[PDB]
Amino acid sequence: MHEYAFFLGCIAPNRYPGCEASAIKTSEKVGIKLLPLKGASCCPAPGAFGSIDLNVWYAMAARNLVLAEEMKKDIALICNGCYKSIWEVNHILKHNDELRDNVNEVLAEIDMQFKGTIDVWHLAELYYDDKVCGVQKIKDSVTTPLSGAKVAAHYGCHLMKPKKERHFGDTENPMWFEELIGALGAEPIQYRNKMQCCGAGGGVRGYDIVHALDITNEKLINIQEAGADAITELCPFCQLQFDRGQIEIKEKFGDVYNIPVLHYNELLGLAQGMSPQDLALDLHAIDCTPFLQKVL
Amino acid sequence: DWKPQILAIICNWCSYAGADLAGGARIQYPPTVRAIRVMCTGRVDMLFILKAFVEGADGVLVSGCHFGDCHYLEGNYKAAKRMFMIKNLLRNIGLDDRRFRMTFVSASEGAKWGMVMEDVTNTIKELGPSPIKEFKK
Amino acid sequence: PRIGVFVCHCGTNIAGSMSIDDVVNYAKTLPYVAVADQYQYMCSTPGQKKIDDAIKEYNLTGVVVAACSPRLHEPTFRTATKEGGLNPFRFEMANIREQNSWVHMHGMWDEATQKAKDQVRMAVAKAAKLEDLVPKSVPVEKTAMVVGGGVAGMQAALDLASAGIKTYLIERTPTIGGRMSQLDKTFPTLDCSQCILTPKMVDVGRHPNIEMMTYTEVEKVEGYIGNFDVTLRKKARGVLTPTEATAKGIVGGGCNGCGDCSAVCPVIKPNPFEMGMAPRKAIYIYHAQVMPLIYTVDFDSCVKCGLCVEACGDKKAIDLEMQDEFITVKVGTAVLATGYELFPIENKREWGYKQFDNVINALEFERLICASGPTGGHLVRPSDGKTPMKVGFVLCAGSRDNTGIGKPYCSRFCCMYSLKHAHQIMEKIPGAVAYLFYMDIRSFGKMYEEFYYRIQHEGAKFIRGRVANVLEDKETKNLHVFTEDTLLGRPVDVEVDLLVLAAAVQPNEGANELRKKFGVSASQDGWMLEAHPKLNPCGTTTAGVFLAGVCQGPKDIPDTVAQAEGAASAASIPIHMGEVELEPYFAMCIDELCAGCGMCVNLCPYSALSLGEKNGRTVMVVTEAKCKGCGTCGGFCPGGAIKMQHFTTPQIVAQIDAFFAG
Amino acid sequence: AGIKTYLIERTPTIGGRMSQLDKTFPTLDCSQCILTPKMVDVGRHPNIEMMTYTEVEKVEGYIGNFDVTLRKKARGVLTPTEAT
Amino acid sequence: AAKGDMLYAWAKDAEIQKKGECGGAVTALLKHALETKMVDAVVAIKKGKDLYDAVPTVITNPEDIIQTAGSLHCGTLLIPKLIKKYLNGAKDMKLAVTCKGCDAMAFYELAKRNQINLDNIIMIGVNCGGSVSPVTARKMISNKFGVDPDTVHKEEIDKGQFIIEYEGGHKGIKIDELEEEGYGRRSNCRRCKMKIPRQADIAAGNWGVIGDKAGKATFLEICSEKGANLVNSAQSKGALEISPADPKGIDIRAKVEKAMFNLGDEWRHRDFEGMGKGKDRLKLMMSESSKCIKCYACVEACPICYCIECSTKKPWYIAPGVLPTSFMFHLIRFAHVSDSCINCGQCEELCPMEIPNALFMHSQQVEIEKMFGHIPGQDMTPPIHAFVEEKAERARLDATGTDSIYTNIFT
Amino acid sequence: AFAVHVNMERCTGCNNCVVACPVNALELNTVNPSSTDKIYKVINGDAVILDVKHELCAGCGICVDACPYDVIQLSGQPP
Ligand SMILES: Cc1cc2nc3c(=O)[nH]c(=O)nc-3n(C[C@H](O)[C@H](O)[C@H](O)COP(=O)(O)OP(=O)(O)OC[C@H]3O[C@@H](n4cnc5c(N)ncnc54)[C@H](O)[C@@H]3O)c2cc1C
Ligand SMILES: Cc1cc2nc3c(=O)[nH]c(=O)nc-3n(C[C@H](O)[C@H](O)[C@H](O)COP(=O)(O)OP(=O)(O)OC[C@H]3O[C@@H](n4cnc5c(N)ncnc54)[C@H](O)[C@@H]3O)c2cc1C
Ligand SMILES: Cc1cc2nc3c(=O)[nH]c(=O)nc-3n(C[C@H](O)[C@H](O)[C@H](O)COP(=O)(O)OP(=O)(O)OC[C@H]3O[C@@H](n4cnc5c(N)ncnc54)[C@H](O)[C@@H]3O)c2cc1C
Ligand code: SF4
Ligand code: SF4
Ligand code: SF4
Ligand code: SF4
Ligand code: SF4
Ligand code: SF4
Ligand code: SF4
Ligand code: SF4
Ligand code: SF4
Ligand code: SF4
Ligand code: SF4
Ligand code: SF4
Ligand code: FES
Repeated sequence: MHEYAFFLGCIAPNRYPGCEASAIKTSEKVGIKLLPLKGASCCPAPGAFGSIDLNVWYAMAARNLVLAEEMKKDIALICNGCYKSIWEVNHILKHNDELRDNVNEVLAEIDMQFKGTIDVWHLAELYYDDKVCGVQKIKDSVTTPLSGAKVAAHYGCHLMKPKKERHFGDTENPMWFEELIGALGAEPIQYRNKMQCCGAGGGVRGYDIVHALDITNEKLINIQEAGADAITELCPFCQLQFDRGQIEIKEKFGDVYNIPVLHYNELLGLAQGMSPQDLALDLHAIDCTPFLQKVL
Repeated sequence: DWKPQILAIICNWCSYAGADLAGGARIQYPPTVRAIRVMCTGRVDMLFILKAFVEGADGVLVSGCHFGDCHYLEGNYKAAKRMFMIKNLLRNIGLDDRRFRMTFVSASEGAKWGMVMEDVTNTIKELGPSPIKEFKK
Repeated sequence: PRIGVFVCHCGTNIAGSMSIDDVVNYAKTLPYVAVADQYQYMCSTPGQKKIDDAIKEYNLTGVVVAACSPRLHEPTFRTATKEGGLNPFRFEMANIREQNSWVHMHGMWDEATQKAKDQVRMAVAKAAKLEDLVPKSVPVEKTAMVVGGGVAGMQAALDLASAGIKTYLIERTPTIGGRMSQLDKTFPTLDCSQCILTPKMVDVGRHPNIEMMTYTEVEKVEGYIGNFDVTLRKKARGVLTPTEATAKGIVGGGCNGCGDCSAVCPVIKPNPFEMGMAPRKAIYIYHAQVMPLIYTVDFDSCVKCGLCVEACGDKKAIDLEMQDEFITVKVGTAVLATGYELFPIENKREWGYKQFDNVINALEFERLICASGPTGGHLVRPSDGKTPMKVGFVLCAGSRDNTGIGKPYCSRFCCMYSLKHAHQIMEKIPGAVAYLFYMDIRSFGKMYEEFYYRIQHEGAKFIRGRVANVLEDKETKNLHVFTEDTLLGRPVDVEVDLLVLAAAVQPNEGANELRKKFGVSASQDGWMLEAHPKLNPCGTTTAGVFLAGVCQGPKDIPDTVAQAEGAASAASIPIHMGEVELEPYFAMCIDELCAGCGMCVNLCPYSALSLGEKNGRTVMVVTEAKCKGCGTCGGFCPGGAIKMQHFTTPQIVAQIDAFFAG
Repeated sequence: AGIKTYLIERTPTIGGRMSQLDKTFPTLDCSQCILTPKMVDVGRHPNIEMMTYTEVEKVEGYIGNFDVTLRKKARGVLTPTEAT
Repeated sequence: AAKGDMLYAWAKDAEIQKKGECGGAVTALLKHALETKMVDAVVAIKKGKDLYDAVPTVITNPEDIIQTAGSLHCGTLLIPKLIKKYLNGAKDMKLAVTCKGCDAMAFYELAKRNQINLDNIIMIGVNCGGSVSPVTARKMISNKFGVDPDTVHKEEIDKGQFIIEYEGGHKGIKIDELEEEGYGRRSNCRRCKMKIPRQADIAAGNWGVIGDKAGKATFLEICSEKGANLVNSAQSKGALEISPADPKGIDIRAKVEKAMFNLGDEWRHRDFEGMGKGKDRLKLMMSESSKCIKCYACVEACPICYCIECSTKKPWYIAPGVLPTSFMFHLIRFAHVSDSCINCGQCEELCPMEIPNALFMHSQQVEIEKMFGHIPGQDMTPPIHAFVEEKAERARLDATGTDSIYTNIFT
Repeated sequence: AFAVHVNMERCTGCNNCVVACPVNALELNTVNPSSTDKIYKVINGDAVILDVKHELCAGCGICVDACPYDVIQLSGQPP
């Protein structure tokens, strides 16, 4: 049973707690142990906080990293934006000496040092790796087939891009996340421009809601045209955009889709037999009941 | 009263070309190193280096082609093995082995030749006068 | 010994960095120096006259010139030393310009003067110990080899043969012609590309002075400028030419190219000439215009069914049990003309080359548009066989790219061939529109700008924007090309029926292996390197090897042919003379110091050293022709039994001693 | 290659535009410096009849024999050979 | 009997078996080879005078090898260089040579450099726990043992102590105690670790012989097919008796060999740190080497020095008449020999000026060895500079993790 | 020489994959046993395949047909 510190940023615990609950339960069912991070905070959200000040972005991400450093554990994440912040600041401060120095003399005011001893993983990346739980182990753990459901994957942008800074391979047409959805028994479908941004990154969600919603609506149109019955995602930002933004699209525009948006951990819980009440699917703006009728 | 005496033995086909290119491009560096110009660095016998160090070279530099880029297919592998062994001998006779180094400078690296010149001069200046000159007496 | 020291000013390039007067007075007070003197331009005729007058007056044994680099002016001053009654090799330079002045210009003058005095002292010390050498002259075999049967190889072979030298033309493939045989029409003259080549192919096939050896490779090369012992692998073609059949005893003949064999062969495989678009049997020719019309058998795919031999009948041209024969050929010079291949553009995933059906590259487009190709010359969509009406051309596909996937250089001809293809589609399909997504149209050659003007006049759309990514419509299989029109200032989404990628070119497959066999180095770009990038673009640093064609860097057919004839001329220079002088830097074994240990023998890359019998003692023997003067053996030998002719240990040690003299 | 050659130049010196160039793209070599050896080779070659400051008045003939008439413009100064 | 067998061997001839130090198997094998005409001569050590004088001897009469029987512990000489100089390198005649570990290593060094013919030479190797200089042994016996040295009959190093047999009885003193007091084995013998010459054709010793044969049997290890043939021929013609060795004997032979390795390591340590470090080692080396009077005994005695004319004799390296000679003289030997020094000690012990040539050279050799991984004198592996390899050179440059040869090479 | 994969998560230790494998049954149930190596052994309650390098299986399907609650997947394609 591999053990990881569970970073747990802002949106999953405070808006979609079923995501974190299913994360812990399903990760324990497969051979992974997710340990609470002691006093972790907002990973300085890369858009809304990196746009303001890169130095304080570095300092806060480094503080989050040195918490798990003192814990002597590897970070595990469930958010693409949190992955950007944590993993990328870890990578930058493992190689840039003057930035290490600057962050260290900022952190020395709170009796705290960064040395760069741990690694950062996304939970879906762990589920895909073969040393850690693999696709076959996920298939083994699945107990409810979830058959006869068309499911559209949204990769997001901060997990895989830029490919010159990550290690997940092709960004033009990846299929790894489609294999994790196929392990659950749901057939993943392909839609036009599947690698498009959801529109919520960089603080655009806050600065220009209509612009962000138009970017989201382009995706929703493509997904409905494909014929999806739900949208899996690996990011609470993207889930919030696809969930709230459907309501804001219904009100600001006149478009109705009613497409449930679920984190992959929530689908994994559904596959492994967790209850909809135990997943808190009532906390989503868009009702999941048609999808539950199909897969149950 | 003291100026470092550094001697370089540079091959004709990459290190002499690189030094010439640095000169042509007008890259300045201090005037402390004087060169010998053999055809390949395979020509460099160990006794050349040891003779330099016993005459009183504060430093010795041997510059040649990159591995795989010798004009004579493999003559700098022989030189590299010889200079590794020379580094070992100087350490065990108690002379400071950082007085000697072997750099691989291509025909197009005039800038790198200038940087090598600067770094060799700096290192020998830190090290100081060689001890042989007073140990002889 | 009596040495003269002549210090050049180089026209203030040296006098503006040091004190030439002080250097000259120091040279006068140096030991062994008879005369020291200075001049403004020692490389000029008054400078050589000054050297010669000094030699005659002062009875000089050797000459030291404190001037520019030896790599720049050894031949000049060696010839000046010869003219004057000395050996050319009693001369030594002291580089006090490119290694003293130009690097110690600013704010440091007496330091540069001291460096110059040191360099002059070391040069005088070496020259006081130099002695007479005579360059070795070696005979040159009167044959030549041309590796590559493309336009550059064929032109070089024809040029050498018509100059009268017997020539070998080695081609790995069963036919000569190269890429130009695959081209359909040629920019900017729009001539039938294959047709222009056909007379020249016939000339090569008929020339009595050319030994055309197709379907053959170069296993190994040893030797030098004089004699290159080149071993060739005659791959098992499986079919006998009439000459070989008569030699083996079959009077009725060999292969006449009737085609019955391929009419009955049941195996069907892709044709590499047609870039895989077209079928060909196990026994086959690339196209109907191949020069040796001899019908290779593909033994990796033949099932030995024996139908081909029954079809061939009494001609008996097919030998299904043939094996790779090896031949050793002695040649005087060699010309390398290996050409190029298209860079693998499936690595650029944003342009769905392998993943979308209707995305092709420019050689596949050229085969699709040729009238002899898999189609009847009709461009049709690969996805469904329908005629396109909008065609996009992605220029710079994988080129001028610093991301590590593509090539950082320009492929030279891809702007021109994309213009040609746009013209061809707009004239062959009525109402079709060509869109060129370009980033610097490069029409630099003769009539190229006029060709560009004419294409725009016929109505190709030029959108200045590098393509960002390509999406495939799920149903119509149409391709959505996304970029920005940089001049218009807006993003665009052009939906085309067919997308053509103008991919970069790279050195052919196996070219690095062949150039390592011949001893040629590579460029920064990865192409074969030339002797001097400006004034010698054909010859290489290894003597007797010359470059021709795209193998030295991408070029159009005109530039390729000019380069090929230049290489043929350079390869003919030593063959016509019949003599060639080697540089007397050889190793010479001193036998009554050799102990016969034999340890130096393995230190020679060229195998110039061996153990032999002289006066009962086993001593080492140098093949002075094979030696190249590197000095590895002579730097090894513990007993000092190997002497390097112009860089002897006493000379080098005298230089070291003079450096430490104060 | 061994053929006797005439080199006609209208100007008093060989070299051309490259002699006027200062440095050469893309290698940034001293243009005049790289040219200096080859000029010396041309001036010393026994098989080259270097005729500077000379023009071609008329040409008649064909592939076999070209009867080319040259105008040796009045240089005003004698080479050592012509002086002797 | 076959290339790896470990045997007990003694001579059938009772007189040969008495005069052998152990069972006479080296003298029975040499006698058999000579008289059955495997070999044309035999190069062994005999006493020329008192047992402190060891004289090499080429023997062709099979009647003279009984005089060669017995081991002389004061025989500090080296045989293979004599075969190259005065027997034409055994290029035309077969020989059978009795040799210690240093003499086997020297055979292999000279055969690498093509100076002898190991196809012709047969090497019967003996175990060696150390040799004493004859004059130092005399002073040892006069002072520490309190005996007149001319009284001694035999003397041997057995169980790490120096047993002498004189008229009156026998005595014994620990060799470690003697070596602390300033006597004992030679310095290079204290540092030596070539205890069982497994590179020879046969290895004979008194280690591992236990029980009823503790002084009348030789432990034989057959180390090659040539030695197997010699042994089988001798046993069949009946000049030598063979019984398979005792497993307990093999075990304690291994243990004594391992303990000798550890002792050699300890002496290597204490000597090499006794030389100093940094500029102190340069003043030690330079002040010692300023004594050299250029007798060239070190060059003429070294097995690795095979050059017709030494570079130390060339006027551009060493000034011919300047007697307080340069440090270049010894730098030229460090450069040429230190990569393959077999620690024979001949250079140290033949120096009129008492310069620690072997100590300096071995101090350099041990870590040229741990750098390049080349053990001198074991087999036909070419010297490190006579065989340079492309892949290995890449490997040592990459291991430094650096673009040059400057640093990150040593710990 | 195929590859068998056992889903440890639902293996009950029933040992009917060990008893039913005809390569396991070679040692004790054959006259003059040829090979005595075994694919499965139930260690700590779940079936462990000792045949790591996929040399002894023969794709028989006796073990896939034997497990009561399907948990053994047989791969007929090269690993
Ligand atoms: C799509 C496209 C269109 C083009 N259109 C034009 C055009 O319209 N006009 C124009 O002027 N140029 C055009 N070009 C460029 C033109 O093709 C080249 O200038 C020309 O072909 C160079 O010929 P080459 O002989 O140097 O090389 P190649 O034609 O490639 O010939 C090399 C030959 O050597 C052989 N060979 C390779 N390696 C070995 C080996 N190891 N041993 C033996 N043989 C070997 C190959 O099989 C081949 O036969 C075009 C290029 C492309 C890609
Ligand atoms: C500003 C500039 C910079 C350049 N820089 C570079 C550079 O960095 N690198 C590079 O590679 N190229 C460069 N080039 C191009 C380069 O100059 C040419 O490629 C090259 O000079 C061509 O030489 P040529 O012998 O053909 O012509 P020219 O050099 O012009 O030589 C022609 C010669 O013929 C003589 N002549 C003319 N008419 C007659 C006649 N009727 N009878 C007798 N003699 C006659 C002329 O006097 C002249 O000596 C540059 C060009 C320019 C204009
Ligand atoms: C200096 C020395 C130290 C030794 N130390 C040990 C030890 O610690 N442990 C051990 O087990 N064995 C040691 N031996 C070997 C020991 O003597 C063997 O047990 C013995 O050689 C067995 O042979 P043997 O009695 O059967 O034949 P022997 O009849 O003894 O034959 C001995 C042979 O050795 C030759 N010989 C004698 N002196 C020398 C010499 N100085 N150099 C070379 N050859 C010589 C003789 O000529 C003869 O051919 C040592 C030998 C020597 C020479
Ligand atoms: S010889 Fe060299 S330094 Fe002297 S004038 Fe000529 S180019 Fe200048
Ligand atoms: S049938 Fe025979 S002669 Fe005719 S093409 Fe085939 S091989 Fe040649
Ligand atoms: S043997 Fe059969 S498969 Fe081969 S070429 Fe002839 S007909 Fe075709
Ligand atoms: S020739 Fe034109 S299309 Fe080809 S790489 Fe250069 S700029 Fe791009
Ligand atoms: S020249 Fe030197 S290395 Fe070569 S065989 Fe003679 S002694 Fe040995
Ligand atoms: S110098 Fe020596 S090693 Fe080099 S090519 Fe000549 S003989 Fe061979
Ligand atoms: S050096 Fe070693 S093998 Fe030679 S005598 Fe001394 S201890 Fe014995
Ligand atoms: S043996 Fe001693 S004195 Fe003689 S040359 Fe060697 S070091 Fe000098
Ligand atoms: S240097 Fe001395 S100790 Fe080393 S092998 Fe030579 S003689 Fe023996
Ligand atoms: S020191 Fe060197 S040159 Fe002198 S004999 Fe020994 S190996 Fe030969
Ligand atoms: S398939 Fe057959 S042989 Fe393979 S493990 Fe199962 S029962 Fe055994
Ligand atoms: S038969 Fe099935 S449940 Fe029983 S041990 Fe085997 S795999 Fe497990
Ligand atoms: S040519 Fe420069 S190292 Fe060999």
